[PDB]
Amino acid sequence: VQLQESGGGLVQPGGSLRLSCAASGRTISRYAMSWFRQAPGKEREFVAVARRSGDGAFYADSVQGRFTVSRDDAKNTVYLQMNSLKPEDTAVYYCAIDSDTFYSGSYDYWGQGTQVTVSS
Amino acid sequence: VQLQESGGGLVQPGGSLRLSCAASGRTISRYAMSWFRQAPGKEREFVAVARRSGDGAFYADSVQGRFTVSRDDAKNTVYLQMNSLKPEDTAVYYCAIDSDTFYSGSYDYWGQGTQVTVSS
Amino acid sequence: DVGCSVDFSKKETRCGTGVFIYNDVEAWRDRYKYHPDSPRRLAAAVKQAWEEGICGISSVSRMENIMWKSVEGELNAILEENGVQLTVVVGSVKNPMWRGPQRLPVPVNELPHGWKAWGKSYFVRAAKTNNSFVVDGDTLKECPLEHRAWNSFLVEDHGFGVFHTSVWLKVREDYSLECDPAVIGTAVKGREAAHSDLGYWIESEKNDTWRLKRAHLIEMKTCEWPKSHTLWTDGVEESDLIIPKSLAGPLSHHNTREGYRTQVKGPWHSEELEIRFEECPGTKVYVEETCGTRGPSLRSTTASGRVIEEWCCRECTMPPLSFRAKDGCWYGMEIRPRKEPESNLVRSMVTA
Amino acid sequence: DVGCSVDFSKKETRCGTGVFIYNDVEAWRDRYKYHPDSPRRLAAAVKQAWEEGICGISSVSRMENIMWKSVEGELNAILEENGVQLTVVVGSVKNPMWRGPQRLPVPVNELPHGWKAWGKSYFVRAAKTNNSFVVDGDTLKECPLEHRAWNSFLVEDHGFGVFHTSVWLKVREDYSLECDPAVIGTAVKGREAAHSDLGYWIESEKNDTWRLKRAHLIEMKTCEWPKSHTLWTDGVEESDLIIPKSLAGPLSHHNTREGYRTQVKGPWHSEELEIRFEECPGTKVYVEETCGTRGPSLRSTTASGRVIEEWCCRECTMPPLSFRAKDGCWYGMEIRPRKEPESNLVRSMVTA
Amino acid sequence: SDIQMTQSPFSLSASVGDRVTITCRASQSISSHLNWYQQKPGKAPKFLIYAASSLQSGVPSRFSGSGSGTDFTLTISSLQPEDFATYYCQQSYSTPYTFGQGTKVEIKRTVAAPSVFIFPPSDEQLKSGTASVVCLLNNFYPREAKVQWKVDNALQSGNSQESVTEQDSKDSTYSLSSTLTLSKADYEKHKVYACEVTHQGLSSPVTKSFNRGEC
Amino acid sequence: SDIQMTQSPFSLSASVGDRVTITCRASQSISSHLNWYQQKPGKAPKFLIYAASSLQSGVPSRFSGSGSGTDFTLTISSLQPEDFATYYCQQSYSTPYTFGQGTKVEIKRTVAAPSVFIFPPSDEQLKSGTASVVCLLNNFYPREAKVQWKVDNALQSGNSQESVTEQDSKDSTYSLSSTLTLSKADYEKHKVYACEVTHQGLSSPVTKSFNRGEC
Amino acid sequence: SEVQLVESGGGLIQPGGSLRLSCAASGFTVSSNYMSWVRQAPGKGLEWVSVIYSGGSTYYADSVKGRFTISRDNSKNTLYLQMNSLRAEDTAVYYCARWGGKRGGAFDIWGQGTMVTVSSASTKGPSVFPLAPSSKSTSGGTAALGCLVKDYFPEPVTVSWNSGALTSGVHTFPAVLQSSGLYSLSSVVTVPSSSLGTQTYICNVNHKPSNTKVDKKVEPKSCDKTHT
Amino acid sequence: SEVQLVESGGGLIQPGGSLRLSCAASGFTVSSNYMSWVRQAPGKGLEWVSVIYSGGSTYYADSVKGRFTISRDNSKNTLYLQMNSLRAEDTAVYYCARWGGKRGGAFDIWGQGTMVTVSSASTKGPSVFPLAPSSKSTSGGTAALGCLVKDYFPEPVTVSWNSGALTSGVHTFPAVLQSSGLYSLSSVVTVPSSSLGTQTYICNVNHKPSNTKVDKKVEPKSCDKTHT
Ligand SMILES: *[C@@H]1O[C@H](CO)[C@@H](O)[C@H](O)[C@H]1NC(C)=O
Ligand SMILES: *[C@@H]1O[C@H](CO)[C@@H](O)[C@H](O)[C@H]1NC(C)=O
Repeated sequence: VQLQESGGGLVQPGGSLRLSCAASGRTISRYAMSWFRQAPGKEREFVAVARRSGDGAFYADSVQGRFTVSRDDAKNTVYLQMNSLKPEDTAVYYCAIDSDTFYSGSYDYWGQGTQVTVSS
Repeated sequence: VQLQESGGGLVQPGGSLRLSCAASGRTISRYAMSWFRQAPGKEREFVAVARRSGDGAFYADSVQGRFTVSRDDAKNTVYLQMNSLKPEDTAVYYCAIDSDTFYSGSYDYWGQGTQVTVSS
Repeated sequence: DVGCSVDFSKKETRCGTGVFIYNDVEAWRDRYKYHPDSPRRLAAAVKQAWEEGICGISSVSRMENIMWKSVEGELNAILEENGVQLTVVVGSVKNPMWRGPQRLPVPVNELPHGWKAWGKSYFVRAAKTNNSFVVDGDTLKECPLEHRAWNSFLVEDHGFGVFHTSVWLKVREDYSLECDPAVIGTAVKGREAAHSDLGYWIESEKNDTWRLKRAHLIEMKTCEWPKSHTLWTDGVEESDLIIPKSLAGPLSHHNTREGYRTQVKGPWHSEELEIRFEECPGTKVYVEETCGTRGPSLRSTTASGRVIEEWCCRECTMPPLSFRAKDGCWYGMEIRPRKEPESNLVRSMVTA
Repeated sequence: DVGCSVDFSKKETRCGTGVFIYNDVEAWRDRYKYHPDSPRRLAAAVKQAWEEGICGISSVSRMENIMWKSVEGELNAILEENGVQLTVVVGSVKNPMWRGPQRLPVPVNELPHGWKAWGKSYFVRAAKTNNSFVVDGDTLKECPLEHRAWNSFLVEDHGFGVFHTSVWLKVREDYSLECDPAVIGTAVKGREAAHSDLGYWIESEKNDTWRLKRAHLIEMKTCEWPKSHTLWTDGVEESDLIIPKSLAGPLSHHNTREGYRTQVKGPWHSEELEIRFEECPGTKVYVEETCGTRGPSLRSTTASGRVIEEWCCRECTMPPLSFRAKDGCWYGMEIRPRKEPESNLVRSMVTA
Repeated sequence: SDIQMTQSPFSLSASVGDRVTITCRASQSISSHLNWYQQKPGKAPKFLIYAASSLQSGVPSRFSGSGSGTDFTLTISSLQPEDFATYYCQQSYSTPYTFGQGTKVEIKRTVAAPSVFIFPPSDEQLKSGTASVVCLLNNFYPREAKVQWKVDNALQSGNSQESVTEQDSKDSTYSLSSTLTLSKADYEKHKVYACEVTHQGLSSPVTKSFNRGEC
Repeated sequence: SDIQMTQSPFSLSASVGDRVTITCRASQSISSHLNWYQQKPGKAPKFLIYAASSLQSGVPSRFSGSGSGTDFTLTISSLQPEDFATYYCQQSYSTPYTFGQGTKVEIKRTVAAPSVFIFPPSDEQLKSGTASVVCLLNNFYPREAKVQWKVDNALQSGNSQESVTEQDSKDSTYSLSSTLTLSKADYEKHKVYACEVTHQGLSSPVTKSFNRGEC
Repeated sequence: SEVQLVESGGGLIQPGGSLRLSCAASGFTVSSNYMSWVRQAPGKGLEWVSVIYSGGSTYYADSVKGRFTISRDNSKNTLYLQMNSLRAEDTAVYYCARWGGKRGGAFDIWGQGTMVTVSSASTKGPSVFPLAPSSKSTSGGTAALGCLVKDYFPEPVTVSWNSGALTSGVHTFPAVLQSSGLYSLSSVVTVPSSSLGTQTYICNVNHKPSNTKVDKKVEPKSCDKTHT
Repeated sequence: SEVQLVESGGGLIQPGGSLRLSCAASGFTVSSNYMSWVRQAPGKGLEWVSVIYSGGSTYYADSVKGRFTISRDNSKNTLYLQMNSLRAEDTAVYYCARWGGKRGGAFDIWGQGTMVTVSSASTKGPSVFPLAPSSKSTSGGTAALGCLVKDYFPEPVTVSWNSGALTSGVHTFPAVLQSSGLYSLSSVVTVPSSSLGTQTYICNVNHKPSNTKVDKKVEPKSCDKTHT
């Protein structure tokens, strides 16, 4: 049960980046996965949520319209496609996994995190 | 509404006496008339109650058998027949009328009473 | 049932196969034999009924009374021949025909006598006796209605009904309240339908919805019409049936008219009655909200024969409802006189 | 309506009045020659239907389809008089005749001049174009079902002294889901009754209480049978009607049989169908709690032509229900083979 | 409309050997389709009379019914100890088939005074947040009695429930228990609680009261 | 059984100019008698599409429908500000007629400032014998939030009720209030009362607690 | 042949539930006689509900019009009643009665009956409070005392004094349904006043459904020195 | 003419009562079109009640089968719904609609609706409790405070702060029905922490049905010395 984020780095405003997290020791196809972020000296707010197939995805106000989510059950890895990045998005995007099957938001396992900063 | 007893007087033991209580200002057919007696320096003890027609009458244990009470709805009066008088019967007989149609014992009015004594 | 017909509105003509309903009410039928089971068994049942305090019978329909009258004498002859001392008296029947609480029994065995009455056509006398099995008549004070029988017969067959006209009967073994189904027939075809039996002929039509059209009655029974022989039973409330359910009215939307409540106080004391939605001669009907409430049916002519011209109703639909009889015209409850003392009005005899 | 009756069961030759209903199903094929009134207006209705986006028609009954297939020519001729460019193509029918969401319009005003229809009913000459207003046929892809019309005609009057009586149809003005009442007839007489129309003939009798006797089907509609033309509608649940309510079955106790539920997956694809309560030839039906569950109806013979001799059910009353069709004999949904797997037998096609 | 059947009296008192008269009335003429049933406590009804004058097989000859139309009567020639039960009259003319309200037949018995007792709410119950005070009447006759609750001389209504036991098998008397339920806060706001009892055998009402704080 | 309808998603959010698609369904073949309605809050439904592909007179051209078999769809090409509402599909094939659950359209502008608070029951309410504990979640998003009541480390179930306000018209926030109701006797048996809020905006559950008898 | 009617299918059910009652028959055929259902609510008179004719027609009372349905199985010789949308107001004893063969319209043969309880409350044990004797419960040398059993469900509860040793003067009142959905009853006993300070009174309250057994000792209150 | 459907006859009723709604159609005749009734419960979806065909046939949903009866009058061009044996579950907003013919059987035109509420509770006044701000109600210099309105009936209640002076940051939660049959709602306002000890906050609660007006001042608890 280990999560390792990757694909984080500096991007200019208006750029494009694609985060990727490699899950191990668990079957994400039968569970739901969510993304989180934390700016330095700030709290840990929403990024997006990827529910099981056929249930759709939900996004936060700041990230919605710009961000995009897609799961890969075969490779047990989730990808976040970022469009039109902004300086306010500078933070460590922190992956999370939901244990409860009923989508009750019970998070029990997490990853290391990856630094993401936006600046022209 | 006025109650007036009559027909009370000295009687020798074993004799017969018959009282009468002329009622006015009320229809006794829709109500029940009850008999009470109070010996000098004593309480007011139940004697007998005469309910409406078809309901029968109930007598006190002491006066059981010897006494008898009847009604005359036409003349609006209650008649009590006494048999086998005894010295203990000496007392003032106060008539009473039960206002409650359900016969809850809600006595409201009483007559002046009549003095009756038994002594050979 | 191979058959044919000829239309009257048109000239369309054809034979073929189908189902055919015949009107036997106004035609007045014809001479019927009315074989009442075996008169031997009828005699046994009559004797057994007397042993159990049964006085007389009340005829359900006019067929039963005529059958009794036609078999009266031979039954008395059988009783006299065997060891029995009883007499049967038949009299004129009056309407409505009330319900009796008793039921004639079914004898286990048959009287030990020479059974020669099967098919005997009256023409025989018997010895009169004090004890009598009165059938209808005016034998009421002799024994009140609580010791009478009612609705104990069940039609068995129609052997040779075309010319011999033999109606075979039997004594039933079931307590029941519904009229005999073996003589009921109803049908619908396009914009017309009819309900009928040996005494009732009721016609219905569609005009923005199915409704009652016309009815002709020669008797007033007190059984109830079975549902299986009824059209479109559901969705109707008994308070609206024009012919009361207690007077053998069908439970149907075809038995309804809008603006009129159930007629349970009509002139059901007559012999022949016709229900027609029309105004009688010399009378008019207006619709006003100040007219009186419902009341007993009133004849259109005074006891001396004078006619009341003006009548009012509250919430009725034209044409007005009326009853036709040899006495005259009777209106429904909804219609009341506009201006007339109640002394001159012949009130319908309330039936209870 | 003078009468014509020879009842072979009792041999009674009556002659009176009443109401008669005939069995016309067995001679349906050419009972009429229609000429729906004013085809000059039907042409405008079809043109407006084409303009609005209505590109086809799904026939409700074989009578309407034959009307189309008879008036196809003159209608095309009228189109080739004012410049309209449309070609009506009429195909064969398939069972069941499914329902269409749209309804044919009612033209506001007829065509400017179309008197060419006068004197030219059948033999007419016209031309062709690319546009198609398809009627029936294996042509869904040219006009999707979501754009087909259905149930747009009413019978105004019919009946004449001719083997083919002219029928005056008209375009309906209001939306409806029930079959046309003008050609429905039903009646009950004693212990027998029947419901029928131009394509349905259904029979019931009394045994304990009323039950289904037999039916003869030449078409499988999808309209609803009106209540007013039904006997004894109260107290019946829709899950026991032998003929499904969606396939134009009546809501009646007469339409029920004890031990069977609704038949939603019977062999409703055949051309004509007859319902009988008797064994298929060479087969027997058992009653066994261990038998299988309900399912699709199976044919008594394999596609190769071999017979299956034993069948079972759990709680059905004998004799068993069956369907007689041109293909062969079928058993009801409750009845399944005992030992032979069902996959070997012929299953009926899905209908909903 | 439905047919209404009104029985009378509600109950009557009689001894062994007397004549008892029960009447049943119908709101409309029903010919003579009337029936009588007898029901004992904890049992299904029993069938006695049909047609308003006929006796069922096995019914003792004591019972006899009469009347015609609306007014009907039931009579018993010689009351027996085993005739203590309730009587219903039913009509079978048409649906719906209605019953009568029923009449209770009881033995005559002599008038006895009710003993009045009152119990303040227990301390343990007060801990739960509710207070219940009990008023008791013991071994009294006839069953008719009235109980009234007063708090701080204030009459109480809609806040009391009463239970009546069956007639005693030995002395043929009754007992009545009335319970008044108040919240803990409401109970503490008052000081004097009283139970007033009115009965035929008491010349004047008997009142038992207690003060909150006095033992 | 009846034919059952379904809708998905339960709700969605988009900006002006987005393309939105909604899927309805039927449990069995209904041919093509499928309809669509739009209901803005506090109003009767409005009629948009019938026959699964036909557009009612007056409807904007940007609405269109499609489907076949057991699946049907509705689509909007360019979202407009005045298109915020709920959407229902409905049958007309056979009785009983049925509707769908619904789907809510959402604006795209949310979590201004999450906040967590807890309020001990007031003394006045205690005098009545009942205690209510209030946990407040102010200005949070999305509405999916879990509040668990913990007393003396013991989890609570079946004794709390929650209420959620509508979307804030300014910052699109949402407020949730959960009330825990306990009897006064029960409230005195425990010392620590806490409400735990589990929401995505919070990485780990934020626990707010108060100690009975302490300010 | 012997004739009987036997009901079955009663029990405990929640509001809004459904249940089916079965009324068997023997010695005769239900097809040829009219059949009806009659019920009796606790502490009330009799009530007719529905009837089915021998021909097949059916009629219902308004109280169950639409919610219930009567039917018979001509092959199994059984009468059925189907109940839906039940409420606590339908609690009663239900009978099935046979229409008399020849004696007018009369229910000749009745059945034993079955009990149907519609309640949402769950099993709970009683709470016992002693009715301690005092000067307010004394009359002519006799003292009144008892035990108050409250808030229990379902029935029944057996109350005895001194393990059945004390029987004279015992009055166990019937239970009453409280608005909370729980039953309550009171038991009292009358004893000589002089025995309060020497004799001990215990009430034994048992509730088999909840397996609750409590022995409560009723003695004069401490502050009441009158009995000391 | 304009196709308008107008409804009336709603109100408040006790369990077991009866009511009769009227839906008056205009611009068309109820005889030729199919007609139906539809209702919507508070905060729920949509439900179909009943239909009457142009031929006179009628159908009902199971949940209201038997109790309800749909009928029409052709002289007054009206659609009626008769209600008997009402429950609490029957509270909702009821609609009548027309069955469009040219539109493939669609609910073409609707009405404005009408409210039916089934409850036996009597009018009662609210009780105001202050949600005094404390250290547990403060976050980042912002203090959360409010007023609690409990045990009131029927709706509605208006709550304002400082006689309408304070409006920003105020959230009036929707009223919720409690098991006892009464409602309760909360109103809270967020204000700077430094203003607690100098600014006065008062909530005005008004409830017409009870004719109750309460002005409650919310202040920090005396034991909370942090704000002094
Ligand atoms: C019969 O039919 C039409 C409509 O079907 C109606 O307007 C007319 O008034 C009706 N006639 C009578 C006499 O009621
Ligand atoms: C009903 O039908 C069955 C099967 O034909 C037959 O045996 C029986 O005699 C008929 N009548 C009765 C009363 O069962």
